[PDB]
Amino acid sequence: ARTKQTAR
Amino acid sequence: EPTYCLCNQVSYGEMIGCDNEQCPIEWFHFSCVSLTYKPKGKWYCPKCRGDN
Ligand SMILES: [Zn+2]
Ligand SMILES: [Zn+2]
Repeated sequence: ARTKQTAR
Repeated sequence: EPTYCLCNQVSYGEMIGCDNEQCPIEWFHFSCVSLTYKPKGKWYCPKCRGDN
């Protein structure tokens, strides 16, 4: 799947 | 400033993106889609996979 960690 | 998901809140924590290129929302918070771990394979949001 496509996931990301919130950054900034 | 930018908001996402069904809750229309800013980005926070881990988010998953709908594999439908034409998804209007695309990013959802894991909690809002009842997820705890990164799914394996394709993932489609409630709207795109056909949920009410
Ligand atoms: Zn959300
Ligand atoms: Zn979608």
